[PDB]
Order: sequence, then C-alpha cells, then structure tokens
Amino acid sequence: DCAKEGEVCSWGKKCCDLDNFYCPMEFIPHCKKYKPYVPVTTNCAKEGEVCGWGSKCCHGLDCPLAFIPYCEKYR
Amino acid sequence: SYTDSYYKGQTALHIAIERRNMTLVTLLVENGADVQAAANGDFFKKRPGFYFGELPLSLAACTNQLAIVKFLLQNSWQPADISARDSVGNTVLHALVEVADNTVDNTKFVTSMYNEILILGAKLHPTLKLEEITNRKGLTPLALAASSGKIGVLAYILQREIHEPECRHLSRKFTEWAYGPVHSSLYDLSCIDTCEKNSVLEVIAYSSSETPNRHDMLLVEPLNRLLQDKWDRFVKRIFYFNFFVYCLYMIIFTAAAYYRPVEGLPPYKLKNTVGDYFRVTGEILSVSGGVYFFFRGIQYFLQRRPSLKSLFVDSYSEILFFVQSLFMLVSVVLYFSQRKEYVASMVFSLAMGWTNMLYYTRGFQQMGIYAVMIEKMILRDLCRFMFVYLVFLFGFSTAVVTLIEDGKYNSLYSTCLELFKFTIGMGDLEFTENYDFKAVFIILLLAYVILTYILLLNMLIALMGETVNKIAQESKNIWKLQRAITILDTEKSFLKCMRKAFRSGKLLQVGFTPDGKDDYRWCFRVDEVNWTT
Amino acid sequence: VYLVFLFGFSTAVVTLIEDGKYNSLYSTCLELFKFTIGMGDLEFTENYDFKAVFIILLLAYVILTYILLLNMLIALMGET
Amino acid sequence: KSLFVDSYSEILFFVQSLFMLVSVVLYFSQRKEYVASMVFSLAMGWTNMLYYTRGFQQMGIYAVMIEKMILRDLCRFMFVYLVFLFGFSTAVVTLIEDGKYNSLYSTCLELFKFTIGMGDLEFTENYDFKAVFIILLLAYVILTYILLLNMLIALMGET
Amino acid sequence: GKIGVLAYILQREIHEPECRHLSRKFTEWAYGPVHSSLYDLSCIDTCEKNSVLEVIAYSSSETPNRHDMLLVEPLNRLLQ
Ligand SMILES: CCCCCCCCCCCCC(=O)O[C@@H](COC(=O)CCC)COP(=O)(O)O[C@H]1[C@H](O)[C@@H](O)[C@@H](O)[C@@H](O)[C@@H]1O
Ligand SMILES: CCCCCCCCCCCCC(=O)O[C@@H](COC(=O)CCC)COP(=O)(O)O[C@H]1[C@H](O)[C@@H](O)[C@@H](O)[C@@H](O)[C@@H]1O
Ligand SMILES: CCCCCCCCCC(=O)O[C@H](COC(=O)CCCCCCC)COP(=O)(O)OCCN
Ligand SMILES: CCCCCCCCCC(=O)O[C@H](COC(=O)CCCCCCC)COP(=O)(O)OCCN
Ligand code: NA
Ligand code: NA
Repeated sequence: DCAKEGEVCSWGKKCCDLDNFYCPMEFIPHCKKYKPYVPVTTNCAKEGEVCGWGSKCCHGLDCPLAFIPYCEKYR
Repeated sequence: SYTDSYYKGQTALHIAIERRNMTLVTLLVENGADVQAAANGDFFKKRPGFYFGELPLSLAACTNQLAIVKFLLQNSWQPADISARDSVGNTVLHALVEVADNTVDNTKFVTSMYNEILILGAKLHPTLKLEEITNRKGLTPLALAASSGKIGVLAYILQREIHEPECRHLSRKFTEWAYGPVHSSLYDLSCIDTCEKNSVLEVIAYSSSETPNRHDMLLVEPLNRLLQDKWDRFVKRIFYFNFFVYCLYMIIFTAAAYYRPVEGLPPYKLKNTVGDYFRVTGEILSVSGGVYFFFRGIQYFLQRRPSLKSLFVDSYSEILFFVQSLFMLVSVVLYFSQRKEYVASMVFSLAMGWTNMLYYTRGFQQMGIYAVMIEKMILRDLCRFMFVYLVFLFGFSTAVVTLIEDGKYNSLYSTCLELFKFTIGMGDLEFTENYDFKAVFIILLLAYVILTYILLLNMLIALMGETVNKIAQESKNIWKLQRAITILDTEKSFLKCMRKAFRSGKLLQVGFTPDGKDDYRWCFRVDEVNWTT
Repeated sequence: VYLVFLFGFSTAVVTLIEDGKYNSLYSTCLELFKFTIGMGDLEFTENYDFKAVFIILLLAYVILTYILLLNMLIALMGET
Repeated sequence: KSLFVDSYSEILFFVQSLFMLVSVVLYFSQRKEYVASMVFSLAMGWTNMLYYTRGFQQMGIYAVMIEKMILRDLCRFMFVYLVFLFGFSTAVVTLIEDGKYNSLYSTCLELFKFTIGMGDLEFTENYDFKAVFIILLLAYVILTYILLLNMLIALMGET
Repeated sequence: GKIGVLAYILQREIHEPECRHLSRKFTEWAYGPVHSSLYDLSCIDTCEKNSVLEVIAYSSSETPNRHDMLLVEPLNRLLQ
C-alpha cells in the first residue's frame, strides 16, 4: 500500500505515482502534482538588459555571474 | 523591656552584652535580671537585623565574650540554662554554627567557642547530651552544619580531640596504637552513614545543590576514605554486574529490532519455526526492560519529590532512562493498535538506548572525568551558543524565503535545512538557477557565512578561558560526588540483610563513661606515617 | 566512546531503512563515518518510507559527534 | 571620531530605518527593486536583537566578546587576506582567460570557496596552461591555511 | 580619569571638631558585628551642569580609566 494525493507521506509510507506526484520536504509532507513546464515570455529581461536585480532573463537567454550582469544568448 | 515589634523583647542584658561592659552585666544579674529573656523583635530575627538566638547566653557566645559566657552559666544568683531554646527551636550550639561564614578568622573563633562551651557544659551537667538536642527541623548541630555548607565547622567537628580527664569521651578522634614512624588513628563515625533520621552522607549527597561547598564537603579525611572503603568492599562488584546485565539487554534489543518483519499491518502471526521463536523471545525481553525502567523512574520521583527545579540540574540520567522507557511503551501501544508508525518510536528508544550507556562510565575514573567534562560543557556554553545561533538562523531564513519564493526556498523548513548545511560545510554555492533576485541572494549568503564563522570562532575561543585550572579541578570533585551518590543509592535498598556496609565493629573506645557504663562506638581504622618525630 | 556511539546510531539507521546503501551494517558505518570528515551526503533524493525521521536521526548524530570532537580538543588543552 | 569607535548600535538601528525608508520610496515609485531593500532591513533587523542581550549577566559578556573580537582582531586579517586573494585572483585570471576565470568576480568567488571547504580540484577542463594552474592553486590553498592557523593562535594569545 | 583622587574624594571621612561637615562617608548605626554607613551622593546623580555619572558615561573614550572608575564603592551599588 502507498499514499495517495493529499495524504501524509514519508511517515511510514511513500507515494506510488512518482511520475505525477512528489512528496515534498515540509515536516508533514502531502503529495502534490508537478507544475507544468511553462516557458517565461513576459516580465523578463531581453538580451542586453540588466539581469539579476529584480528581473530574470527570458527563457531563450542566460544570465552571467557578475555584480551587475546583463542577459546574453547562451552557447 | 521594649514592647515595639521592631525591638520587642530587648532588655538591659542584651544592651550590656552589646556594649561589651561586664560591670552592667554583673549589676543586672545581681539585681535579679531574667537571664532567659528572649529578644523577639523583628530586628533580631533571621532585611536589616542580626540573628543570634534571642538569648543573652547565645549573644555572649556569638560576640566572642567568653568571660560573660563563663559568668552567666556559673553565677550564684541565677545561672543560665545551657539547654535553653529559642522561638525557632535552636540552642547555643545551633546559633554558634549559624554565624559561621567559612572565613579564616570567623572559623577560628567559632571553633574555639564551640569547644569551650561544650567542655564547660559537660563539666556542669555530665548527664546532659548537649550535642544531641535537635531543633524544630530535627537537625543536630552536625547535621545543620553539613546541610548549610559550614565546611569549616564540619571539618572541626568530625575530627575533634579533647585530651582532658573526664572530657575524653566528648571527642571522636582517637589513637588505637603507635609504633615509631607509624601509628593507627581511630575515628568514631556515629551518625555518619546510618542514623535513621539524617546522616552526614545523606544530607550532603541529597541536598538541593544551592549549598556553595556541596562538592568540597566530601574531601574531609574520614568521608573520602569511608567512601573508597565502601567502593572496594562490595559495591564495585554490584555495579559491574549491573553494567553487564544492561549490555546484555541492549544486545538482545538490538538483535530483535534488526530482524523485524518487513510485512505491513501488525501484529504478525508467530510461525512454528526456530528463528521466529527466538525473535519473539527477544521482543518480550525487550519490552520487560522498558517496564522495569518505567517503574524505577517513578520510584525515584516518589522518594525524592524535587520541586521542579533540580530535575534538569541533577539526576539527568533518571530523566533519560525514563524517556527511553516511555518510547518503548508507546511502541508497544502502536504495535497492538495495528499501526506501522511503531517502528518510528522503537528506533528512538534504540538510538538513545546506546547513548545512555555513558551512564556506566562512572566507576572508571579516566572515563568518568571525560563524561563529566562533556556534560559540563553541554549544559553551560552550547545552550547560549545554540540560542544565539538559532535566532540568527531564523532571521536569515525568513530573509531568504521572502526574496526567493521557489526552487528549494518556497518554505521555511527547507530554507533552514539548506542554510544549516553551511555550518557543517556542505553548502550549495552554485547559483545556476535563473532567479529574479540573483546578485542580491549572493550577498545574503556571503554575509550569513561570514557571521556564522565569526560566531563559531568566538564560541571556540570563549571555551579556552575555562581551561586555566578551572575545569580540571572541578570535574574530579563532581565525579567523586557522583560515585558517592551511586554508592548511597546501592546501599540504601540492598534488601538482603545488610552486613557488609558496617564499619570495624563494636570496639571499646574508652570503656569509662561519666557513669559506670562502658561505650562502643562503631569506629573506623586509619593508619598513618609521620617522620617528624 | 566514538565507536560505541557510531555502532548504536548505525544499527538504528539500518533498522529504520532496510534499502538504498543502508541495508547492511558495514555500508551504514562507512556512510556515517564520512560525515566525521566533512564528506556527507545530506541530499535526501531517495523516497524512503520513514523520511523526516531519518533526517532527525542524522541531524542528532552530526551534532553529537561535533560536540564530542570539540570536547576532545578542549580536553587536550589540559596537557599544555 | 567618537561614532567610528563607540555607539555602534545607534548607527545600526539608523541604517535599518534608512533601508526601510528607501523601500517605501521605491514601493511608491512603481519599482520592484523595493523588495531588495526590504529584505535587507529584515535581515539586519533580526541581528540587532543582540542589542538586548545587555541586562542579562551571562549573555551580555558573550556579546561583548563577539563585538570586541570583531572590531579588534578580525579587521587586520580581513585586510591581509583580501590583498592576498586579489593578488592570486588576478594571477589566475591572467593565466586562464576563458571559462569560469574570464572575469575577476567569478575567479574571486571560486577562490573564496576553498576557504570554506567547497573547492573544485577536479581539473577536468583542458586548459592551455594546466600544470601551472595546479601549482598556483596548491600554493594559494597552503598559504591560506597558514594564515588562518596563525590568526587562530594569535587569538589564543589574548585569552 | 584620575581614579586615585576620585576614590579618595567620594569616600572622604574625618572625625575632627568643626570638620565633620566635610565628610561624605558617615555612620548611621552599629551593632556588634554589623554596622550601617551612608554615603553623600550630592552632585553624583543630578547637577544640571556636570555630574559624575554623566561625565564618566559620556566621556570621549580618551579617558584612560573610564572602565575602572565605575568600580568605586558608592557607584557600583548605586547603579545596581
Ligand atoms: C536521540 C537523542 C539523544 C540525545 C542524548 C544526549 C546525550 C546523552 C548522554 C547520556 C549521559 C547520561 C548521563 O550520565 O547523564 C548526564 C546528563 O547529560 C546531559 O547533560 C543531558 C542533557 C540533555 C549527567 O547527568 P547526572 O545525573 O550525572 O547529573 C549530575 C550529577 O550526577 C552530579 O551529582 C552533579 O550534581 C552534576 O552537577 C549533575 O550534572
Ligand atoms: C546584513 C549584514 C549585517 C551586518 C551586521 C554586522 C554585525 C552586527 C552585530 C550587531 C551588534 C549590535 C550591537 O550591540 O553593537 C555593538 C557593537 O558591535 C558591532 O556593531 C560590530 C560592528 C562591526 C555594541 O556597541 P556599543 O553601542 O555598545 O558601543 C560600545 C560601548 O557601549 C562600550 O561602552 C565600549 O565603549 C565599546 O568599546 C563600544 O563598542
Ligand atoms: C537545527 C538546524 C535544522 C533545523 C530545521 C528546522 C527548521 C525550523 C522549522 C520551522 O520553523 O518551520 C515550522 C515547522 O516547525 C517544526 O516542524 C518544529 C521545529 C521546532 C524548532 C526546533 C529547533 C531545533 C513551519 O513548518 P511546517 O512543518 O509547520 O509546514 C508544514 C505545513 N505548511
Ligand atoms: C569575499 C569573496 C568575494 C569577493 C568579491 C569581490 C570582488 C570585486 C572585483 C570587482 O572589481 O568586481 C566589480 C566591482 O566589485 C564590486 O562590486 C564591489 C567590491 C567591494 C569590495 C568588497 C569587499 C569584500 C563588479 O563589477 P562587474 O564585474 O560586475 O562589471 C559590471 C559591468 N558593468
Ligand atoms: Na571541512
Ligand atoms: Na567539505
């Protein structure tokens, strides 16, 4: 037997459908669904704009490591 | 005589003794003054004031006015009653013990006055057991001195010598025989171990821990050798036997828990096979020990009744064993309730069941000092460190969760664990995720790490200031006190017609009491060598 | 002292989790020893039945072993 | 001169309030970066709880020891360590100019990670000047641990 | 920060005729082993120009003995 959606997992029983549900780390976890992989297209910085300070680079770009980074196209 | 509640009961004799003027004392006694008048005003009670026993005799004794003491007890007009009692229930000896403060000059004064008063009282009233008069609480002067921590007075009383005819019976240190460099002393240890009211070992061992010299009072000459004699006689074998039995219990419990069945929905049917018979035998023998510890941990509390303060100051191991037994009982209840969570309880009673084995480090000195040091540092310094660290960690965790609300930082619990990992040294300074507030998160983590390392370094350095001839000396006395407590606990019950706890036997010490009777004192023999002869 | 403590906690962990590198005493002892030298694996990627008890056991073990090491260090200062 | 040497808690509380006010101004100016201010005002707002350790005999001395050792001893080691780190970071950036070391900021962070036990000595990447890079990293690590040990013993000299 | 003179002044005592009014330390009453003294704290708590507690507490930190001056006999108990 195994836990279902919304039931307390990891206190003696795991959840079965791992391809659709996961048991979080909250000290009384409840199995919940994975969120969809929705890309970021709005409220994001474009290439050449400032990254990191309050806005992530859009899904097609990557943010370098710097004090004041700027979005660049990853290779 | 004053009638005001502040000075109630004060009369001319108290003022005369206060002024250190013998002339007024003589005149007052000649005129029929009441030498038994009690000064019952608040100023003289045990806040401002000075407690002396309320009587002129104890006032003269407490103010080092020996001439007035001699006059009051022996004047022809009205001699004072040496056995008089105050409102509290104390007499001259109790008040003289009370004014001690373990300073050098005051200890000298108290000892000299005590000896002189005892000798004079014995001379005036040979049939009066002046030292055996208990106060309202039921304590004799020796018991009161031991209870209140008057180590200077105890050290005198336990080994006093009085070399005067018709007064040698008052002493309790004697000589049995002598050779040249070697001789043999003989201590009278009446009411040191067994008196049925309150012995010196009992009052020292089971005190409230408020006494400032609780650890030092066991360093006197007779008690240390008595305890070492008791340990090397019969207690050592009993302690080792109990340690062996506990080891067997833990081995059986571990073996039974290791081979638990893996199927769900307990209870499990017993198979008609050898291994399962051994398994269920192990389970029964594992539960019985929990029942035993549960009952013993109740019997401890009922026979002591601590006032909810010393529980976490002394006798911690009783609490730890009791908690182990509670976990075992909860495991049993969950097992027979058809719940799988019983394993979660069982392993806890297993996991601490090994750590409580450190309780048996005592009896082995080289490990006992180490264990005492562990307990000292844990209860002293790491509590302050953990308090400060936990508040700091909570602050930075709530700072981080507010900034990054997804990707391992969408809850306080996960953020706390991820930040705690840095203290161990297992961090995740990768910064590969595409957060909204990257390049601020880095500053928070760097500041957190630096502050946490500063705190750890401060803790470490602060612990070095307690190594300069502080811990090394203290831990030895604490260990000796622990061995004394376990010896007394073993001796107390024993339920087997006690003979081995007794001292050298009914030896004739003097054989000539003030009357025609002899005396037997249940003494203790201590040999000694001295080349300055 | 350390070996007895390690054996106790290792047996507790093997009892709680009978799979995934914790199905034997030797492997569990090595995995717990690695924490003492800073090479731990506090990842919790596997789906154990009794997670969130396992976490408490590991945290208690680590804290107690660091207390023991600090005590050893301090006690060695009585020789100098 | 008095402020730099005494009355620190007033300065820290004032800086907390300044961060709060900047957060307010950014909030009503339609900027999201107000969050970056607010968190800082929170993060030190908890730390200033240490101010209230005074009055308690046991904790106050502990806090005084922390503050005294921060202001007295660690501010020299900070200077020495930072100069040493900058020197070796610039050397590494000069030697290897592409991939995790093309910038001074990343090289400084990667060298700092060694100080807290989370370094990377895998040496998987095929650099042009490998086996010189190894010597630089080994020398940096050894000198760093020598500096730390000397700091620790000098702090044993004050007890 | 001249503690040597401050400690003298705050505890000044004299028992000469026409000079007892110059003392700051007096005696109220005594019993056999116990007595009760009383210190004049005029110009320590309030002056409205320059008091001892204010001038010590709010010093420039150049004063050598600003840590030690508070250990003198009356202030240590006054503050408590
Ligand atoms: C899974 C989670 C496990 C957690 C377990 C944590 C470590 C266990 C260690 C077990 C050790 C057993 C023991 O030996 O108990 C220790 C208690 O250790 C602790 O500090 C526990 C903190 C809580 C000493 O307690 P004790 O009864 O000896 O009290 C002393 C008197 O004997 C003495 O007369 C003096 O009055 C002295 O001042 C008193 O202190
Ligand atoms: C997000 C990033 C957070 C950064 C936070 C950095 C650590 C904060 C620590 C918080 C502590 C608050 C505090 O309590 O401040 C402390 C000082 O510690 C510091 O701040 C160290 C800063 C380096 C007390 O300073 P105090 O005002 O008591 O002045 C003292 C006099 O009173 C006394 O008589 C003496 O003259 C003495 O020489 C004087 O000092
Ligand atoms: C020693 C370093 C590691 C510490 C790790 C724990 C971080 C502090 C935990 C926390 O404060 O978070 C609370 C949960 O508190 C608890 O569980 C009990 C913990 C009591 C404090 C013990 C301090 C040692 C809120 O989380 P919930 O479980 O209620 O959320 C589920 C439903 N939404
Ligand atoms: C303790 C280990 C980590 C130390 C890290 C510091 C490396 C400082 C090196 C650098 O000079 O970095 C520059 C400027 O540095 C700064 O911000 C401020 C540095 C202040 C000193 C702090 C002392 C701890 C950043 O500017 P960018 O590179 O992002 O260029 C953007 C292009 N438009
Ligand atoms: Na490390
Ligand atoms: Na490491």
